Amino acid sequence: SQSNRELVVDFLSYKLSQKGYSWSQMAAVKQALREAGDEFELRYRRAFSDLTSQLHITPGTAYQSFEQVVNELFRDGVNWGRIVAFFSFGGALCVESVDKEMQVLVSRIAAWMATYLNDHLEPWIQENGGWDTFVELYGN
Amino acid sequence: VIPMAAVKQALREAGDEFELRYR
Ligand SMILES: [Ca+2]
Repeated sequence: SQSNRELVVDFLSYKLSQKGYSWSQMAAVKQALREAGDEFELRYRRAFSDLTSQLHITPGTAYQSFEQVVNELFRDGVNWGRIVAFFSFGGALCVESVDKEMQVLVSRIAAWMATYLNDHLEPWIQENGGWDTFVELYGN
Repeated sequence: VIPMAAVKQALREAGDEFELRYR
């Protein structure tokens, strides 16, 4: 099994983080990223709607939409706010996909994200003090 | 079509903005 455990850990990390306490280093990062997205998304909400309007997505053009916004996002380098946009963007893309009855893409997009994040942002992240840096300089 | 580029670039300019207003 062990999926009882995933549930228990998830319920506890959530209950803990409400009180300011963080279950693992991973629980910390997940929380910092979630909070940063909600904050980015609310602050630059107009900037997001403009984005949705300009890109109809079909299962054949969804990747094109992805690579275009991503390559532009990291054109002349990397920072944390740009990394938040990256996450915020993919979350929005995933939501438009389910909205427009195209739920199949959701896992594709996640994979595109994972590979990009893994193969393209990780070296910058590892060289700028890892994920703990951004938890400690942006989180809270 | 100008607003294609523009909406992309504005995501990037926001990230840079977020990058400094949250430190
Ligand atoms: Ca390409």
